[PDB]
Amino acid sequence: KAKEIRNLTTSEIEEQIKSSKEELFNLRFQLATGQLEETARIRTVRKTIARLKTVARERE
Amino acid sequence: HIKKGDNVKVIAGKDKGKEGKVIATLPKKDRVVVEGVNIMKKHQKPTQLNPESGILETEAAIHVSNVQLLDPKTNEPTRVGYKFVDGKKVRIAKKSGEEI
RNA sequence: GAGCUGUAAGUAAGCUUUGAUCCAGAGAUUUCCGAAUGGGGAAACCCAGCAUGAGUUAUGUCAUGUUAUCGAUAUGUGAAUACAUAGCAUAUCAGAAGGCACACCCGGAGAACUGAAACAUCUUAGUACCCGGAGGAAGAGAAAGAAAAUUCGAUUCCCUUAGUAGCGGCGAGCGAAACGGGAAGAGCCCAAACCAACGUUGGGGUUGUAGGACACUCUAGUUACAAAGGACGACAUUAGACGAAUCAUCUGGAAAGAUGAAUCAAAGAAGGUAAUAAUCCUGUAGUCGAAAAUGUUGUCUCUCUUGAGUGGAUCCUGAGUACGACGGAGCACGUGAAAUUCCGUCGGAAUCUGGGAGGACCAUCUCCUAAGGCUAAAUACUCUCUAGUGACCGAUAGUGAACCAGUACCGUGAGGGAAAGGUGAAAAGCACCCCGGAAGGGGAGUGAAAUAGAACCUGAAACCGUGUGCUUACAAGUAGUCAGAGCCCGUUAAUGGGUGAUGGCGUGCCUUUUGUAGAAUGAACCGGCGAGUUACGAUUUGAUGCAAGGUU
RNA sequence: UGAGUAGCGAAAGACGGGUGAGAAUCCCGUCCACCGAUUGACUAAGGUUUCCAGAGGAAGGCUCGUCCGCUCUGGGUUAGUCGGGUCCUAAGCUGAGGCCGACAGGCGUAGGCGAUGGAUAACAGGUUGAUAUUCCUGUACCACCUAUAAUCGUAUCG
Repeated sequence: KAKEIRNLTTSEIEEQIKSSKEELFNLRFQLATGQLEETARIRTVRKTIARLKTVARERE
Repeated sequence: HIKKGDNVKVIAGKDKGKEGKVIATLPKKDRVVVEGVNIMKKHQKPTQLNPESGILETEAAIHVSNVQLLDPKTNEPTRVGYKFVDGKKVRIAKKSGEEI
């Protein structure tokens, strides 16, 4: 239900960098050491990346 | 079809005739839980420290084909239909045309 | 239209009436191996060439494109042969490849065991296996035919003809066709004579009741063959939505049962629901419904496109072909008196007064025009999809497999292959106490039932045990039978039941034999499974219908 | 059933002290005995986590078991030089174009693939419950890249 591709294509590639590298990567470290609660936050960021890539390939 | 929050009357079973509110519904195997019927005795957590205090009793799920809806004007167990008078599909009684 | 994050319960963190999870249509993504195709290779791995780009003062390392072979058509195409056919060079094209239903269909190649009571001709059999090419069907197909009637008019398939004609060490055995009755049923394009053009394009022209070229006046598209591209409306497939009618009282843990009164039906199919439901729940009869994609079928559009009589002084109508001898094969037909069709070798015709066929061959008389090429329907089959049926199986059965099976397991390998379903309506899966290190038990609780406690429905026999009523330590035993004291119990109630001191008579069972206690064979014991069947023909009996008729 | 019958797979063990419900069999100590061109120390093939630590005693171990190559839960393989590839080739295998053959296919030139051989830069110590030419210390060598100097230039690369 929550779509995050209302923006243009210029700021779009900036979101795939911020969502994956600074957000999805940090949550995997805190899970390994045993410091992260709210484990459902991982599946949310995984879909935010996929929704961004679907619209990018769709615009062609 | 029985949703969560109605006022049904039990038709068959060891606790038939009584009336209660449907608090939970298990639509996969078509089971409903009615507040006041099917009490079970459960020896909870032998090894686990609740801290345990004895035997606890809650309600057990009853089959959906044993409870029936009630009528707002006559208070009797009736079937249901669909009049479709509203844009959304409404549910009406069988003994009368009022909404359930 | 309110819950949900599979089997699979747990503990966690979250999403959802601002429409989650789910059910259909169309899209995006799609690591590596595999025809695997840049090179290599022990499949799922290793090592590279070019083109920009990311990173560095710089080399190393990454990312995305691209580079196999053969074939076909363009261009450089300048060899040993001077001029020029070979080699080479690069650029193009949903060009080819490799799979699956070991079913069906054409073609190449091609056994044996077996039957003949041996065996070689023959049969099994052009069957099994292997190989190639396909298709949704394939193959066949528009008379050089079948016939003998005053004729029929492409092919294929089903009944009958008929176990007849015939073939056959005339042995075993093999085995037709036409006529007739039905399903289905449109037929057309090339070569040549000829006419304008440069061996070549187009017109022209396609046959046996003889056709065309030539001469004289003149006048419907069937895109499934027939030449082949496109915008062109109604159903149909792929998700679904409504959908009539019952209440009470007894027994029970529980009603749908029984006993009472009632009500629906174009709906009394079926399944579930604490037990057996037309009216409790999914449904059924009957109506309605499609964004989007794919089908089947149309009305117009678009693309093709002048129809017939008269005409032989002169031309055309398929050549190393038809056919013959020789060696084989195929037609029911084994070389026989073998016609009619094919293959290899070598000879080798005729040109409408023509040529072929009518079971050697000749004559007459009839029917038909070989040597180029296409063609839908009735037919065969099922790895599948969807909706249903059974005097079919019910866990040693039914597929090898109801089960996480082609899996444990067994072989270097090709390959071979099992065993294993059931607690209860509902986990409500035994809190707590006692012995014990545990395991397992004794109570208390849950439940209608716990000798229903997950090694969980019912629980047979072999076999292993614990008690007791009669009897047995001087006796020679296929272990029973008939007679019979004593002792001990009391029946489906009758000329009763259990035990057996002592006396008579008595060498198991089945196979196979002139003959078996046999020292002839088979069985350790118990349970389950385990062998004259069905289809099509013939003959003889009983029954039933009709009768010089009977029956499809 | 045979039946509480055969067997329990070459060999020297004894005692004291611990652990624990339970010890001829596990742990520690002492004495005694066996092998020692090997019953010791390294490695190739092959096996594929059997290696280490803390827990467990139902089944497996031909007895017992508190123990284990068994069970459960967490861990453990570090390379420019050591072995193999980015190097070379034997036998053999495969082979563009070609030759042959009812099909399938067979043979073979150029060219490839292929070590058990030829070439090729590192040696001493320390350290952990499990790794060492690999990690850490000490001193070296080799292929390449860039930036500065001797010196150029008929140098120079083939």
